[PDB]
Amino acid sequence: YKCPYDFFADRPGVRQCTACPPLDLGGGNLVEQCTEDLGSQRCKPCSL
Amino acid sequence: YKCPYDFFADRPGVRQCTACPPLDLGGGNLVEQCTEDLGSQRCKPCSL
Repeated sequence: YKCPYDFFADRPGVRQCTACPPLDLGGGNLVEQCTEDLGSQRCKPCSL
Repeated sequence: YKCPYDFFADRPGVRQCTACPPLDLGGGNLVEQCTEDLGSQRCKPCSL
């Protein structure tokens, strides 16, 4: 199955997509990360 | 004077600072841009 919208996977043979992790751009700042397309393997900061 | 907190200027001799422009990613979506310090000559996306 394609990974869901906010989930991603990198290793080819995998058993579960992992939720996108909040990117930390410094000290104590966490920006939520969300993928653009449905079946994706990388997380963008989902404010942009 | 230093440029205000969300304004910027790059040319040396300027009579007024210019507001940071929004960043265009596509159709009908604009990411507003802020400035990191007080007197600065470049704007970055205000989310990150």
